[PDB]
Amino acid sequence: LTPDVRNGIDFKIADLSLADFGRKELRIAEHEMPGLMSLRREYAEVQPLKGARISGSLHMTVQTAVLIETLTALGAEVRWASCNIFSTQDHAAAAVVVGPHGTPDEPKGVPVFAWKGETLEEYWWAAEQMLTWPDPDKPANMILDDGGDATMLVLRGMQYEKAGVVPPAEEDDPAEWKVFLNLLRTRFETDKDKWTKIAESVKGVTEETTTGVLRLYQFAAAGDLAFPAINVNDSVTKSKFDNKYGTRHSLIDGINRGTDALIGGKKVLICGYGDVGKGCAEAMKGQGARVSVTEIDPINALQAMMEGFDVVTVEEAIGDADIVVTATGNKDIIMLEHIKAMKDHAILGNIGHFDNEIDMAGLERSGATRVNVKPQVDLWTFGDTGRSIIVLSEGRLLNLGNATGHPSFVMSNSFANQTIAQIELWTKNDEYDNEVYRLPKHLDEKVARIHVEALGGHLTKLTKEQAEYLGVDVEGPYKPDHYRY
Amino acid sequence: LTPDVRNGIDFKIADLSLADFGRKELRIAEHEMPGLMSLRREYAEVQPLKGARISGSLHMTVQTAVLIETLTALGAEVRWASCNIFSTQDHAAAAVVVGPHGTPDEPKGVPVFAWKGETLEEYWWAAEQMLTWPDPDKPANMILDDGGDATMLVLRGMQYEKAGVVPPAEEDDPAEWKVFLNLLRTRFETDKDKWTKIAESVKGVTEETTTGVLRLYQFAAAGDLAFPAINVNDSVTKSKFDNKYGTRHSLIDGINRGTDALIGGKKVLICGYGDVGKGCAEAMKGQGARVSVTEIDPINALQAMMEGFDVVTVEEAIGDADIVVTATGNKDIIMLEHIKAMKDHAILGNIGHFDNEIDMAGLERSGATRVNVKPQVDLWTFGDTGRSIIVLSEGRLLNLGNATGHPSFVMSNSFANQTIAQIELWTKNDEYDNEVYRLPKHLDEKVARIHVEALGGHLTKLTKEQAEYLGVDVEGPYKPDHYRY
Amino acid sequence: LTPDVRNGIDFKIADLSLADFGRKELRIAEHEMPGLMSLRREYAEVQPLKGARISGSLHMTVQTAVLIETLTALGAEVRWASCNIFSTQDHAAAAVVVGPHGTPDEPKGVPVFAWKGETLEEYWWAAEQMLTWPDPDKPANMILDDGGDATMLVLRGMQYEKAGVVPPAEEDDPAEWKVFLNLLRTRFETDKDKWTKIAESVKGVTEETTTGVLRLYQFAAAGDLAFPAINVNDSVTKSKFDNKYGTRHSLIDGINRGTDALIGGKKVLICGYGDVGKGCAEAMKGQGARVSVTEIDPINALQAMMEGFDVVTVEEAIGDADIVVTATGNKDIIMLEHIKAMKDHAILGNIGHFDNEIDMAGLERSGATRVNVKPQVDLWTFGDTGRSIIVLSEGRLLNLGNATGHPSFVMSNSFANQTIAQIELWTKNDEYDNEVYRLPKHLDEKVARIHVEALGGHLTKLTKEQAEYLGVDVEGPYKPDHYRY
Amino acid sequence: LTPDVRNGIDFKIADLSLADFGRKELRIAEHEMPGLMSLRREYAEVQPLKGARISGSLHMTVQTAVLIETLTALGAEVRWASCNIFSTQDHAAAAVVVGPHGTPDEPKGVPVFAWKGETLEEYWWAAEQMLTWPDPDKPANMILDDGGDATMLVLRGMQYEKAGVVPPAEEDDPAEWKVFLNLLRTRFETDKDKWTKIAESVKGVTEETTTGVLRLYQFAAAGDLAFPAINVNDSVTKSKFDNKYGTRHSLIDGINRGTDALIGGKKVLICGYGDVGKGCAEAMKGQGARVSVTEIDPINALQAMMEGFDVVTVEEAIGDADIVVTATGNKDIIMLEHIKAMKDHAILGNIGHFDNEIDMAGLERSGATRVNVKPQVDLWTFGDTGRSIIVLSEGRLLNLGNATGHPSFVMSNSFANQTIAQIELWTKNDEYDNEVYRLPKHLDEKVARIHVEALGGHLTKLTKEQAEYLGVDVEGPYKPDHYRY
Ligand SMILES: NC(=O)c1ccc[n+]([C@@H]2O[C@H](COP(=O)([O-])OP(=O)(O)OC[C@H]3O[C@@H](n4cnc5c(N)ncnc54)[C@H](O)[C@@H]3O)[C@@H](O)[C@H]2O)c1
Ligand SMILES: NC(=O)c1ccc[n+]([C@@H]2O[C@H](COP(=O)([O-])OP(=O)(O)OC[C@H]3O[C@@H](n4cnc5c(N)ncnc54)[C@H](O)[C@@H]3O)[C@@H](O)[C@H]2O)c1
Ligand SMILES: Nc1ncnc2c1ncn2[C@@H]1CC(CO)C(=O)[C@H]1O
Repeated sequence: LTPDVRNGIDFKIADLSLADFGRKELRIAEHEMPGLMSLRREYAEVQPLKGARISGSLHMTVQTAVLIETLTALGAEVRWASCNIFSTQDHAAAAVVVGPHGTPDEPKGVPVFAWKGETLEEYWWAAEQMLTWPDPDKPANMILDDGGDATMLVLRGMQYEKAGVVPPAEEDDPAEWKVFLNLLRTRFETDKDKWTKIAESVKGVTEETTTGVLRLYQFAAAGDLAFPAINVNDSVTKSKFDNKYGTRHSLIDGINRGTDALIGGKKVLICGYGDVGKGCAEAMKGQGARVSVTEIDPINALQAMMEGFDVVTVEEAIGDADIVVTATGNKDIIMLEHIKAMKDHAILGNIGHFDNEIDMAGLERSGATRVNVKPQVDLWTFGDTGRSIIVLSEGRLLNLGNATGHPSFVMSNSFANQTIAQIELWTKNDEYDNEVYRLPKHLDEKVARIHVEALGGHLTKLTKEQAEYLGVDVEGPYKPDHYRY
Repeated sequence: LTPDVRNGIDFKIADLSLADFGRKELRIAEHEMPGLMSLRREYAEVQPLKGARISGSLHMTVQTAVLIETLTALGAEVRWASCNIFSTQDHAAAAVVVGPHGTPDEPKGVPVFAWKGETLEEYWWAAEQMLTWPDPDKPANMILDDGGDATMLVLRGMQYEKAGVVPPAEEDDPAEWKVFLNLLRTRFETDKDKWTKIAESVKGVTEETTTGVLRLYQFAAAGDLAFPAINVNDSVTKSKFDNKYGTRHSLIDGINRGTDALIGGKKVLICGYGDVGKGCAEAMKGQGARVSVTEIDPINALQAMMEGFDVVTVEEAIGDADIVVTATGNKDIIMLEHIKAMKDHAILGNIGHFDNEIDMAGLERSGATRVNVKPQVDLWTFGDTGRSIIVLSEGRLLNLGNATGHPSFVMSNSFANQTIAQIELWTKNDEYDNEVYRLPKHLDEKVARIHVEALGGHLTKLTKEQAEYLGVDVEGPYKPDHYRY
Repeated sequence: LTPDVRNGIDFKIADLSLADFGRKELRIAEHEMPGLMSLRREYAEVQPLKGARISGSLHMTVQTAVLIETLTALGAEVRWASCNIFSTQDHAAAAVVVGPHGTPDEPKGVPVFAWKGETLEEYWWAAEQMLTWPDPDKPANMILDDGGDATMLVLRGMQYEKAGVVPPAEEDDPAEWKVFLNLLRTRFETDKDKWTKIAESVKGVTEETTTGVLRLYQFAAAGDLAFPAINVNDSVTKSKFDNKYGTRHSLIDGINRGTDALIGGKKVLICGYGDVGKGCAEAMKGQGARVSVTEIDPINALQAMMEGFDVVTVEEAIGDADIVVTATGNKDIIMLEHIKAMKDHAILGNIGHFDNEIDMAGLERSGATRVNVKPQVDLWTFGDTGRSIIVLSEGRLLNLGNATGHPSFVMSNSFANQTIAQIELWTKNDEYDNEVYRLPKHLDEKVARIHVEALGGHLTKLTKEQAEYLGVDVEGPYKPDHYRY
Repeated sequence: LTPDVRNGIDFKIADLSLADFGRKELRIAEHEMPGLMSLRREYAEVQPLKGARISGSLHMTVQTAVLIETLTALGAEVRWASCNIFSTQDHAAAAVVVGPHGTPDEPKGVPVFAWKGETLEEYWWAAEQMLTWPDPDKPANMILDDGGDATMLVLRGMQYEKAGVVPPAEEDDPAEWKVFLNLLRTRFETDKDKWTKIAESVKGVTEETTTGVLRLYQFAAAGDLAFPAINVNDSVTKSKFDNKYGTRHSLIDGINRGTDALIGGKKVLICGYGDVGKGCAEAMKGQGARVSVTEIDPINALQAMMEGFDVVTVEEAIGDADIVVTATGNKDIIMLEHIKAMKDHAILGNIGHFDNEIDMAGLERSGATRVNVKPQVDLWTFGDTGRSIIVLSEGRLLNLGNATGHPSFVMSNSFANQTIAQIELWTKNDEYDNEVYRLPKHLDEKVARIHVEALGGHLTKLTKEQAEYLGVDVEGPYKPDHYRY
């Protein structure tokens, strides 16, 4: 595995000749991303990210391409990889390397190391490529992360360097961990302070998703967070719109392309009822499914029941479920005994960040036989019961695996928030300690306002007396800090 | 007006002979309020509220009666009044005075000053009764408030005593403000220190609703909050359940009893899309309404659009609305000009805490003529256009004015939070400063767990491995502090 | 029991002084009933109902009152009674007897024999009063019927007159059949051809509901239909709108006023998924209920599954239902064995035409004890289990018994169909045989058009080319005769 | 163009090597089509279609593949073509040619003339191939039709042979009409009575869709219906399930794959509110869209209003619509003038049987310019306004053109009906005249029962007393002939 180089740009992608297709969809997406397009306009003169060297680890989609090109319009240099082995849209990756005025023979874009259907070894090689800038005097100085893999590589890397050794993996370790440690160990043989130096160069990280935010909280509580982080997941305009309405769009899209199964009339088990599980349940309910929900949290469980759903355990419900979706951000939700309990020709997938919600290692070592139907759709048969289960995307987040993830208008919210966070952390870096921050409410309301306007909504303007009555400025922010929407 | 006294209990209510009917509905309600019944059992031996003398200002309904009888079961003495002129359920008021083992001839319950259809003057006389305990050496030492009227009475009262004069009112003050000052001004002529003594005796206030919580944040900003306060509105199990799913139930109930108007096929305008407006929109949508929404907050506005509703102004939409509902907690939403814009036989109501959302003073002074249809339903005719508007509850919150407010199972959440807050504030008073607090998450989780259990929900339990992965205890709390559900 | 007579009108109602309150709601209802009002204008000069002496058996509500004064506006003379012992709105009965221009002292309306809370004896008495015109040479010449009770009295009465004997009642016959036969037997002692002469005078019947229609098909198949009948239920604008959307409104209204039980979060069982069951399920779903459905018809069952509802038997679901509603038009749906299986404080009600959907007779003889809570709400308790059930309206149709039935706007559809059917049979009587007929499609479209317009719907007009391509006239009808909508 | 031949099969498909993939999807579909599988078993020994030579014109999808191998399993020979240029799934075509036991090199399936993306020339050539059986001598004896193109070819073809002349194309009128006449006139040169003889030979036709049924009523009314026809569309289990629920599934799938446009928050315009329009509205609403509906029929319009949708004309709503879908079965819905009024990047599509709902010919002549994005997705730009429109599938039914059409479980209803009608007409042919017939109710109930059971629905069985009460047999049918569900 060696990078391709064309016109001084290193990259590794499926097919550069897809760029023309990619560029057409990027141009359509620009129309549906008023959040990103409005920031390009506002900040074009300013060039706020001049001097930034952004290493981004985030699903390489059409929507992420509009994000990358917003960061470049604003002055940044970037290097990119996908944060999932199946989530890259190859036409979009091609268009990013080529750029808006380039061609396949004369590319003018940025380094991308991403393609749909990477191996675990390829996935971590690409991550390192993305994190490794060409000039050893000029390493990465910002991270843009989705799920924390980039942050993990730099932070665990420095840890092993400081300790003089990369540990062995245990044989019972998850495959991906073994792959990951192998990369660190191999690099340690030839370069002894790689990750330490990169960690000292990173000015901040912006983290897009619930799972990665959890991991940041875990680093920070260990005293191991080496630079400022902005939790972009928990922008109101992100968590409450992307995780919820995005999923409401793209869950059924993933299931449609993977299976073409009728959803109406089917028993559907959704595991977890946070923002993700809420959109799942709503999408399924809208299509005529009979939905039940699982939960550990009594508050989220009570919401599920008030929304018309039984709240049940996997053990009691799994045998009746026509479709099973894991939405928890936890591990060990659907174990091999659960999968063996499923009815014949039931569908199983995961829409949480990591594949470990489903016991895929157990199913693979089970003695069940695998028949591939098409990309990211496998029929698994158990010889002892004779029952076959359809598994989507090998357990990896199925909306991006089997379809195209959330729609542009939704990602416009999430990516306007990331762009704002990148701009804040870069230009105002000396206002942040080595802690996890969220964006102020006035910026979340700014992102909302752009999208209401684009949809044709008419906001009401408070009169002077009304603002005084509420104790707010006419221009916001409108809600107290703990307000939950 | 003078109180009635029977068997040493002072009260003022419509009809003590309604006690038998009241008791029946209280007993039914006990079955639908596991949150309150669970607290009675748990704290029965402890008697945590022994010594408390709670002045309660809160809609005197069946649900409130079960709350009162929880506080007395747990050791408190109470005196009660309603926080709205139209919200009392007379049978429930009678049952509280009589108590579970009393009769109308031998009552064994608590002082209540409340009936449906109070005048403004009577409303404020009753609050004064409720706040004035019989032994001058043993004044109120706890307030339980809904909308802040009791708290306002004590704090403005003490303010004017400290100043040595009660302000005169301006001719352009609302009627209710004039009434309120008249009360304080009258009492100050014969008792110069009444409210100061009460204010010093009060060890804390618990506050049930958004409007009241705002007024608390406004007092604490002014240097003027004399005792700790718990913000019960913003327990997750209150705001996200009472304000939303409560209103989903009781908005259409109030409209039904008042008008029997078909909702399917009608255009409905909901002003505000916070928790209350969300419930409103959801109920109306479920009945086949064509719902549009008004908002000042682009985040809430963007949620409304994502839920299938146009976001519009009162100015553009008012002429087309079959039904108009204010849900803002703000004032001056529907002014005289808007009411005159409304189509013939359109319906107008408020479900926010105070009647000032609608310009009732302007309508009553306008020269429109009023025909009363039935209690809390009035038909107003404008002579110049010839159009008639149906107004519900004279602008007072219509769910409680035209119907019975939220159902028992919902109030059980709110009132379990209220009871917990009373217990915490009473038994641990020294741990609190003169600030607004919210309950810790683990107590909101406790409340939710009781109700999930009661409905037949089955919670999943985290393994030690899962809990470690998530950074949580197996027993909660399960979410970070800023989690919005 | 003896009729009152006042100013030349015989009647028996609760209270004439309710006339003013009734008249206000009648005038409000007129605005919500453009189907009826349009007909009054269209047929004002024509007087198509001159000569007609109409005996109506139909729930004496505000809506029926506007139907009555439409019939009189078009020339008819009427006599009225209700078709249910709990469905009369006493204020509407008073306004009908009084008239738009009468007073309680000098009434100028029509004979009404109806009040809320009739006994079975009083009910059948009133139905005889309604079918018995004062001049014996001018008997009833038309029937307007709901449930088929008036038609049954006339046709059975004649049958027993011809047989020379009214047969004794069987011991295990329902209480009401015993009362119905008493009425006939007692009248037959003194008047040997009363019902023959009325049945010979009746030119036609119009039947407004599914149950009455079934009985008309039954009479006609025995060769006992003495006059032509119009099936008004099966007009598209009746069945698809009244039975379905009317019920979506009034089912939850009845349950609210009777119990104030939270619907969200609760398990609800609907028996039957015809138009009524469909309306029930949708209402319940819209409020956050977890709905299951029972059915004998696999077509209606498949629809319910496609609509997100488990299809289940009474036996499997009864134990866990919080609310149970029967909507089948059939008998013996919830038997005593089921009621004994129900959970503590579960709610039981019927919304089909007759109370025999529920085994009330079994419950009354079971040894369960009854506590009345308020009118049409009874708590029944089994000492053996200690569990209690709330029964609504003694198993009588709960929407009209616990609330006000369907809203004016919906009833406007049904009652325009009935007015048109009355006109058609009266004026074109010799065009009909003694069979059951449905109105022609263009008259259904006519009724629909009126209400689309009233709601602000904008119809598109076919071009000449389009209408030719579809094979229809620009003015309709637009659908083939078997079209199901 | 010339058919391929391998191993005694003539065919014309994209690629035989796609058989393996096709066969996997076919085996998955068999599990989702219990209506078809139940019929294979029921009639396996009987072989009811022995002797039938069926010419089927129907979208060549995985579902139709399972119907084809049902017909052959039952003793028929078949020849197949798709009824739309874009709706063929190429891998299903290959699996049908190859058969369940053949190889790409020695196929053991049946003749198929179909690929995704035919020209109008190719479509009509394929239609002729499908209708022309190899033995002179032994021509088609059964037609299975969808849209009525096959029937039109046979019946109009005969009409010109009786006249002795195929008329001139003309300068204008549709481009497709020209192709159709061209094909006929070319054949008339060499074979003077081809179509007369095929028509004489055809015993009956089964017609799958509303549009083709309308065209049958048009032929029959002319007196030109040459053989018996079964109207399959209007089986209750077809129209109320396929047209409504299948569309609810496949409309958003089409739009998703074509555009990935967010549906939530967008204004959507659905033209027509019959079964397809119903399903369209419901899908969009479930995804959070703001839906409006157009109609010519006041009954259907009144339904849409009661379902929460404004009823509007194209002219009033076109300017603000984000997405526009035609679902009428009529022509000239969205004319060029409308397309010019649409907003920038609005999406336009048709889901009715034919493309003429949308003025494609006017668009193509208007001077707007087309950029192809990917197959069945075109961006058209008007240089005068600078605004662009996305058009799906060149205005052909978008669900099959941009995705996969309705799911197998849905198609299992329609295709069980089709198979049954084919058995009825083939085995009981002498009992039918040259008229349009619908299947009896018991057969509809039969189909629904299979799917209810498949989904785990549990029907209740009437007692003998209940069935007596309703006037029905325990085994059904349960409803009167005119019942609308
Ligand atoms: N009747 C009841 O049973 C009941 C139940 C709960 C709460 N309440 C009361 O309801 C009110 C609202 O409560 P909430 O929890 O929804 O509060 P909230 O703050 O969540 O929602 C109010 C919304 O109104 C909007 N708003 C403010 N001024 C406006 C204006 N001029 N026009 C349009 N929108 C505007 C705000 O942007 C906000 O999102 C408060 O008065 C509260 O005490 C009543
Ligand atoms: N794409 C698919 O998978 C699919 C499935 C089933 C049916 N169809 C096709 O869809 C079309 C519609 O089918 P249907 O079963 O809903 O028919 P339908 O007759 O039940 O409904 C069509 C509706 O269009 C309305 N309409 C007609 N002309 C109109 C106009 N100018 N403006 C506004 N509204 C108008 C009619 O009043 C009618 O109610 C037919 O072509 C049918 O063959 C397609
Ligand atoms: N039945 C009911 N009993 C008592 N309180 C009720 C009821 N229904 C709603 N509420 C209150 C009213 C309010 C604003 O004043 C709230 O916040 C609530 O929770």
